[PDB]
Amino acid sequence: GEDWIFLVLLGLLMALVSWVMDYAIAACLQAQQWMSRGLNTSILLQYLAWVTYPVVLITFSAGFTQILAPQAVGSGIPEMKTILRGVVLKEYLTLKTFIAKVIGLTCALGSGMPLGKEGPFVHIASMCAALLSKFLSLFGGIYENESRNTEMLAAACAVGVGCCFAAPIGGVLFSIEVTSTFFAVRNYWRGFFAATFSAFIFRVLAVWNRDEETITALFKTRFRLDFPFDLQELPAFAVIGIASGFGGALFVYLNRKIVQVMRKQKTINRFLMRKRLLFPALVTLLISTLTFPPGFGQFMAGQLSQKETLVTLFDNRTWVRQSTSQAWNPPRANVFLTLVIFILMKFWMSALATTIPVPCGAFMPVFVIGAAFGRLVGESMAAWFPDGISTYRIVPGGYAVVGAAALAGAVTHTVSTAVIVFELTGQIAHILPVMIAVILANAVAQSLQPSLYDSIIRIKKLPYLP
Amino acid sequence: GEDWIFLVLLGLLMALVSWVMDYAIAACLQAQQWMSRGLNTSILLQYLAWVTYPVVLITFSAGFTQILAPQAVGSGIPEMKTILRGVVLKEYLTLKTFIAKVIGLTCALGSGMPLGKEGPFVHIASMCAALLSKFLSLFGGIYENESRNTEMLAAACAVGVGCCFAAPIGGVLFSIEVTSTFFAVRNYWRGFFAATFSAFIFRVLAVWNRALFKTRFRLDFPFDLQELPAFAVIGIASGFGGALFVYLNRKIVQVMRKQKTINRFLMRKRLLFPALVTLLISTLTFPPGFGQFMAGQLSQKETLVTLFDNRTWVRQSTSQAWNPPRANVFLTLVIFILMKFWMSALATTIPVPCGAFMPVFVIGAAFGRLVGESMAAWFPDGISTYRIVPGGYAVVGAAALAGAVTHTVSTAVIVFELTGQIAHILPVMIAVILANAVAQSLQPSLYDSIIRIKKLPYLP
Ligand SMILES: O=C(O)c1cccnc1Nc1c(Cl)ccc(OCc2ccccc2)c1Cl
Ligand SMILES: O=C(O)c1cccnc1Nc1c(Cl)ccc(OCc2ccccc2)c1Cl
Ligand SMILES: [Cl-]
Ligand SMILES: [Cl-]
Repeated sequence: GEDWIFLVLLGLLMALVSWVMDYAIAACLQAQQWMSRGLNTSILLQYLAWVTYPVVLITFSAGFTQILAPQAVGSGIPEMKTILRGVVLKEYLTLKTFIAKVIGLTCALGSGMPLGKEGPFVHIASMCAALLSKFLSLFGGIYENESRNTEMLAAACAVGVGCCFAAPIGGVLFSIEVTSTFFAVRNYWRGFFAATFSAFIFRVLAVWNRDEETITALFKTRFRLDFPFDLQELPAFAVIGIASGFGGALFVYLNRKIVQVMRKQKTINRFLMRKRLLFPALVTLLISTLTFPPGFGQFMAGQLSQKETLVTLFDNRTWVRQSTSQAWNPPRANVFLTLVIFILMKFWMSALATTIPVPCGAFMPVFVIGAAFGRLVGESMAAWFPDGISTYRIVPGGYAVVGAAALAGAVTHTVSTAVIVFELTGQIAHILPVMIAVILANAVAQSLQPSLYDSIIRIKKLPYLP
Repeated sequence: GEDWIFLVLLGLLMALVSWVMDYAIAACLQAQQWMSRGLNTSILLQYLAWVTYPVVLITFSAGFTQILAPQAVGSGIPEMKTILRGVVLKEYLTLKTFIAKVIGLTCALGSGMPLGKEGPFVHIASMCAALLSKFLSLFGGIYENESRNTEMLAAACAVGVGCCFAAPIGGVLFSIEVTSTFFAVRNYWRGFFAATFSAFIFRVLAVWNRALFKTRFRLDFPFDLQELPAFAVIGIASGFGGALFVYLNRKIVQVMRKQKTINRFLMRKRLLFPALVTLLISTLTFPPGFGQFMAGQLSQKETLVTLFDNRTWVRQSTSQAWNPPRANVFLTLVIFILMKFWMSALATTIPVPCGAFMPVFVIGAAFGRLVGESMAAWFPDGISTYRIVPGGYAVVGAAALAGAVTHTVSTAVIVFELTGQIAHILPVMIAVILANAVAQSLQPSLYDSIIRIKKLPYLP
């Protein structure tokens, strides 16, 4: 069957495209730190370099995107949910939109702005499906139909999320929850088949490389295997779920409220529609200025990238017991204050930064806010019970995994975040805690606000089935 | 909200029912061992006790089923697939059918017979859902909607498979793949909710009155990239074997229909078929006789716990059962595989409440362990500081053959929750995908094959 040649080529090309983008994003983030370490000659020369380099990468991302393909701003998922519902869009799967996203996303993330890649990876995979089916001319000529287009793009959304999180089953399951309302079991088998082939290519690349480029071997946790938690502390993992449900409902509300204000302020909007590159540059300058380590970044671990922040929050050691915890315990504050200020600052910075005219997603931004809030509860438990909830003392890094999944699930309207965190953290010992928090987060988030992508659909005035 | 009160109570009742049944099955299997070791002075009395005890339990299970509810016979997935397509079955969700499935399955599994409970748990959970939805005051001709009822029967399949395997996510994904053609996202959220409340009650009971198959392999370099062809061969060979099982089951049912004089002779004296097949299996399972050459002294749980063992056996514990003084590990695994294959295809046809997942999962574990131990014999120092892990190949082969028989891929998710580890994920998915690609090209699912055999409303 020709469809099983299509799905191995769709799985091969998205693994290469993901690995090439990740190599280019890392080189951009490393150059910021090298430049800072070089320019320790004066605080003003170090500050000038810290604010300038992000603003140059974001200004180039917005300008280059506007020149090739103005359709390439924002996330794929809220359009793909309408393309699979049978609605044609103007230029969306064309090679100019591919070139615009692969270059424009690499500059948006390499700036060090608080931005995700999931929605963009769903669009880039769908463009690989479309452009593949024409480069080898499988489409049009031989009994081809809109049904076969929708069936090949649905497996591409599954490969898109699967390559993003390095989570081959949880990516297939997440794609179904966000793009669809009924899914064929035959389409879940085709997603699972192509996702498994993308996973195989990542192991070959990682074996040919020095390491997994996904730090700590794809965020692999190293907690104890025996008595990792007690039934006496299930009431704490439940309060993470509920609070993450309210938190994710506020994030989606605030992001829509920001866009509605920029549309309602018509005089400023007319000025900015002439001055098209001004708004993305000013937002980048503000965020980089507050993240400046010698000024205010010391109270937010501002010197860390988004990988480095999450690798630190998932450590097996306890911080409140009297390697990178040093970024959370500066000479002027304790770890609890630094967690509370990081949570409060990253919340408004991430609801704002995702509105700017660049290719960007939003899942890693809410995943790290959730991990920090989970770690705040975990260290607070380890401080209240210093030697046992007897003999088995508390493990705060396992509370961070539960908070990550619970806030990401509330914002997304999803339960496959539970499956992703097992494949990602490399362990299953916290399964019951994760599933209680994730279902409590969804039970109250779905009672308060739509999903993030359903807000983006209604903001963009795409055709909506509630 | 009435839907969450229902999905809490359904998660509580199926977990309580599952626990009381596993207590009663373990008691019946302990009685067999006590009675056997109490007779170690007389081989003849020990053989008489060994074949009589299971023949009595099966004869009672068949007889008690045929008195209360003949519709309670066999695996309940094919009828639930048919009822979820909107076909009506007469008395298939009633209290007589429940009592017959609960007691009949307890007696059928409390015996050495190669039977499972996956299909019976899908039926028992659907009876709990019917009884709860009949009990609650929102029952009546204004609100007994077929949509409401079909929505809860779809969640009850997920609770039943979740309680069966003790795999709360994998049990929802398997229920979708076997009972449905469209994965509705709103019902996959209900399956996850109700499977969570059962997993909580299971741990509360595991404190106050005390998955079970948890493994302890390396976290560092458990397999090399040089080994993926051996996990692929397991998937390919597991595709042909999983197709052969569905064919062999159907041929056995067609032959007992075909031969008219034998058919009518047995149908007049209905208990002679389940009694005489139990007697032949028990006679071959008798340990001082032939049974030592197929580990006949272990139960199904005790067998599977030895197959997932973290040591290599071919280096040259209950796992000694695979190496009697007269035969090695390999010969005992090959004899086990071939004898269990025909015994399980046959035993799942007999007139008692029985499923078929554990019998195929165990043959896959022995076939996987056989390939793992072959690799560990061929590569004594690694494919170095790192040696091969044969118990990981047993997890791969067990996941692949259960997927090829059932036409599912979510046996990959089940195996990580059972084993408590996710390090073998790439090997498992490659073996499962090869096993389904090879099997779907040859035969229907075991459950579709039963729909054809039973002349139910098929839909390819
Ligand atoms: O931060 C860095 O140093 C970095 C370096 C190289 C490449 N990417 C980096 N970061 C990054 C960002 Cl900004 C957004 C998304 C993301 O996707 C995977 C993922 C994994 C788990 C949860 C949620 C998303 C990654 Cl890995
Ligand atoms: O054998 C015993 O000593 C035993 C004692 C008490 C209760 N059950 C026992 N066995 C058993 C049987 Cl017969 C059928 C099904 C099953 O579980 C579902 C499952 C679990 C893992 C893999 C694949 C299926 C179990 Cl655990
Ligand atoms: Cl992301
Ligand atoms: Cl079973």
